Amino acid sequence: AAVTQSPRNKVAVTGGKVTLSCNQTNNHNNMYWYRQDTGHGLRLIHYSYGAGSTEKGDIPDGYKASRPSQENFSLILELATPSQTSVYFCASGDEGYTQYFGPGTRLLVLEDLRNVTPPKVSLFEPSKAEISHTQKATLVCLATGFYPDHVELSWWVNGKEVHSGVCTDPQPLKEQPALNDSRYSLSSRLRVSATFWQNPRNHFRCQVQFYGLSENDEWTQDRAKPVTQIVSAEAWGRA
Amino acid sequence: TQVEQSPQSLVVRQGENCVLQCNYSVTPDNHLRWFKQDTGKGLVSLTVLVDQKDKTSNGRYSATLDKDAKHSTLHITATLLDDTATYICVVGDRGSALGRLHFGAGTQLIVIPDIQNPDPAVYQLRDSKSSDKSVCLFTDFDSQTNVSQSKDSDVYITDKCVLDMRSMDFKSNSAVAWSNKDFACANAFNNSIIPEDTFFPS
Amino acid sequence: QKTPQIQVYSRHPPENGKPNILNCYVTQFHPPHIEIQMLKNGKKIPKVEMSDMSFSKDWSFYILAHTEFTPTETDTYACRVKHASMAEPKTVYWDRDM
Amino acid sequence: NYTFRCLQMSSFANRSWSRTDSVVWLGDLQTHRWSNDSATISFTKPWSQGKLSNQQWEKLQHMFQVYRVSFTRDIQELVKMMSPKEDYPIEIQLSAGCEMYPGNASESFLHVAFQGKYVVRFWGTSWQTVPGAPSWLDLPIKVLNADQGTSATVQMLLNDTCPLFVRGLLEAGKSDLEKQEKPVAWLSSVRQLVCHVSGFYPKPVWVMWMRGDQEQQGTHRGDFLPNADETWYLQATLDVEAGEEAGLACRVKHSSLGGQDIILYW
Ligand SMILES: *[C@@H]1O[C@H](CO[C@@H]2O[C@@H](C)[C@@H](O)[C@@H](O)[C@@H]2O)[C@@H](O[C@@H]2O[C@H](CO)[C@@H](O[C@@H]3O[C@H](CO)[C@@H](O)[C@H](O[C@H]4O[C@H](CO)[C@@H](O)[C@H](O)[C@@H]4O)[C@@H]3O)[C@H](O)[C@H]2NC(C)=O)[C@H](O)[C@H]1NC(C)=O
Ligand SMILES: CCCCCCCCCCCCCCCCCCCC(=O)N[C@@H](CO[C@H]1O[C@H](CO)[C@H](O)[C@H](O)[C@H]1O)[C@H](O)[C@H](O)CCCC(=O)NCCCCCCc1ccccc1
Ligand SMILES: *[C@@H]1O[C@H](CO)[C@@H](O)[C@H](O)[C@H]1NC(C)=O
Ligand SMILES: *[C@@H]1O[C@H](CO)[C@@H](O)[C@H](O)[C@H]1NC(C)=O
Ligand code: NA
Ligand code: NA
Ligand code: NA
Ligand code: NA
Repeated sequence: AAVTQSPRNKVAVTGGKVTLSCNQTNNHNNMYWYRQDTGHGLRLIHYSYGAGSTEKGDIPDGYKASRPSQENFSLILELATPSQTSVYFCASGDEGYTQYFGPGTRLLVLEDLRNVTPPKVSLFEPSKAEISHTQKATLVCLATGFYPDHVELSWWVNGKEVHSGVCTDPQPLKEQPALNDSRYSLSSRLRVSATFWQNPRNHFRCQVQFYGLSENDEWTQDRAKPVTQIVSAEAWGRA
Repeated sequence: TQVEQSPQSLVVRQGENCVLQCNYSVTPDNHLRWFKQDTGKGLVSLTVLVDQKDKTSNGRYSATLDKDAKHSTLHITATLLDDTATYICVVGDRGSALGRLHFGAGTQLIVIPDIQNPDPAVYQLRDSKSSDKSVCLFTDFDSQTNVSQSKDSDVYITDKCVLDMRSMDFKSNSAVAWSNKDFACANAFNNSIIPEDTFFPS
Repeated sequence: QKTPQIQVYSRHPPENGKPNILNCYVTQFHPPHIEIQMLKNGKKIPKVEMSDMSFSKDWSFYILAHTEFTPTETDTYACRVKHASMAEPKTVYWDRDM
Repeated sequence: NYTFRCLQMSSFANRSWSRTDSVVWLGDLQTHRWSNDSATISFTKPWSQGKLSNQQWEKLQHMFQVYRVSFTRDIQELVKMMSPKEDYPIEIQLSAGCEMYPGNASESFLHVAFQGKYVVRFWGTSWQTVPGAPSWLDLPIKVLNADQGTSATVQMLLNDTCPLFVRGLLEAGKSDLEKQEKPVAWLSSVRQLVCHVSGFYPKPVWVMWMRGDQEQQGTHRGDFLPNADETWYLQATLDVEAGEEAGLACRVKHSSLGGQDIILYW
């Protein structure tokens, strides 16, 4: 019994309209919206017993809800505030007690968008010394220059995502830890066997999904519009 | 708040057991569920307890509930690195959809991994496109080494991080350092207490 | 909303001068929200005990009001009931028989 | 051969105002009271705890305390599930308990009414609607029957706990249940004559008008009306022509009189 949420990640400005949608094909009458903030458990915002029903939960203030159909339950933030920065979870269920949860939706609400900037990505190829000393080959990927910190980094080998051998920094470090709205940097490693890296038919790619502006968000600055986008870097194996 | 979890956080070495507590004041108490949540991720259900005195298992997870005491524990045997996660206690106050779920704020678990055969080294890696740029990779150091932010402001150094090469049953720590503005890999980790037998190649 | 029956009656046989208890029994009403007063000469009696409200097999409600009283030649005693089912309050007088 | 009744009434006026009040009967005698204002169930007789120990009573009262709060929130939450179909004001009534027969025999029941109409019972191992009930109640019934813990609890209340408790009540309350109080009668007129009979217990009584040894078949009995002290009141009226009130008497038979009936002549 699966439940999906969209968008999975979102950057928004104070006063903007944000809609978080949840979709559910289980024919469950009942749907539930929660937010998770650090040092609290999940708290109920709104819920619904069927199409056209919406009920206030424990912390409804600032949120409107919409159940247009049995499939879709939406959480509408009409005038977004920074206090609505959080991770939002949706769930569904029938008459039983079990609530089946969606994968979550990260929302950051900034005061202003002036500093929003996508990353530069660079891939660093393994050391010949590492290869000879360990029979292992470590690739490193750097995402730099980005604001805000909502990025999802991933490794792909021959068009398919890899998790074995990966580790990514649990938080991005700041580039100017002095300055207020400082840009971030983030590193990741993919370690593989030297023979696998030496094989020149293997194509390696580091991908950063950056979440930023929408096509509808206004942009007044001279530089390119810092939209939600993918930036990546690429290399082939070699002996 | 009606659901309290202890400890707030804890750190253990791979292979060790740990116990996680949940105490609640919720009335009535139909069932109690334990969730697992990896950093930036969803709620995976581990188990659900429903009887007055109950016990459940799920591989290396086991759990208990005593409703009289309003107490649950979750035991994790032989912890692995994947157990690094926030563990969440939830109490449902009905046996139907009329119920509300009362959520604990979670216990943060960190598992420190066992590095069997350390080979600490600092390699230089070149950029695929613009090969004059570079990074320094400090790797294969064991879990008794800390990595420290650099002395210089324009030099960047990341925290340590463990990767698991699955099919080889091999783990290894690593950290990366880089800087544009005379930066070499010998000088990179001056300001960390790095091991004595570290391999600096060439 | 069905109309409340009211019945006024004394516990003991009424002798003028002799202390006694007067009962007002309000039955066959719903919903249960009801205002019951017992009157002496049209004026509200102060110390009126109420039984707990309950209902019959047919799900309709009933309640027993009572109070101490001393009958005379001249004094009138009543039970006045206000409900949602009636436009104006219904008043049943104690016919000195009951 | 006595019936034990727990009667509950709950009024929900809007979404943020309700009350639940109970009284309990064993035959026609009140054994308990539990108003919305009180946190605990009050005994209305010395023997209302029956043969239960104090710990047994505390545990049982505790369950009801949980029920009352849980009941209130569940109705409110069920009204949200149906709306806009059903709407406040809502009155819910429960009638539960058991009838006790000789041997070790008893039937238990749990009947639920909505806006004055009997719509739902607990039967066997589940809730079900009864004949005549709106079909929209199928959603509530489906939701209630998902709760297995409530089901097991109610089954044990009805099958076991209730008959046990009542067998103990009958033993402990034997003296009040078997009391005998004498009727005192008096006459009056409006022609319609009136024979008032008051103060008697138990409820069975015989009241007729008599010219000597001839039961005036025109006698109309009224309803049994309660007195505050748990005795009964009844009046028998006869219609008659003025002039022919000579010779008429009222005869009253009752178990408390022990053979010597009351006869009042006009
Ligand atoms: C309490 O007592 C009730 C019966 O008493 C009645 O209801 C009370 C609430 C009260 O009002 C009383 O005054 C009144 O007399 C018991 O209810 C019976 O329970 C049995 C077993 O749980 C039920 O049998 C089942 O019938 C089903 C058909 O409708 C059928 O699906 C079931 O068969 C399946 O499961 C069995 C295993 O149990 C298996 O043998 C079969 O092969 C099949 O898989 C099963 O036969 C009766 O329907 C209930 N009787 C009535 C009249 O409803 C209740 O169990 C009892 N509870 C306790 C805890 O004591
Ligand atoms: C005073 C002397 C008494 C002597 C003792 C013997 C008396 C015998 C007579 C018994 C009287 C029986 C009364 C029956 C109700 C008892 C229910 C007890 C169980 C209970 O609390 N359940 C509630 C709490 O449930 C949670 O907690 C328990 C443990 O405490 C379990 O863990 C359970 O799994 C969990 O869910 C439930 O909340 C329950 O739903 C309460 C209400 C149940 C009920 O009375 N339902 C009546 C049907 C309602 C009809 C719907 C009509 C409607 C109206 C409007 C809109 C929609 C629908
Ligand atoms: C709810 O009902 C009560 C009693 O009828 C009334 O006094 C009150 O004004 C109502 N409250 C609301 C919030 O509508
Ligand atoms: C009935 O009881 C509950 C809690 O015991 C309370 O919150 C509520 O106000 C009470 N209702 C009335 C009408 O007094
Ligand atoms: Na971002
Ligand atoms: Na690729
Ligand atoms: Na815990
Ligand atoms: Na009702």
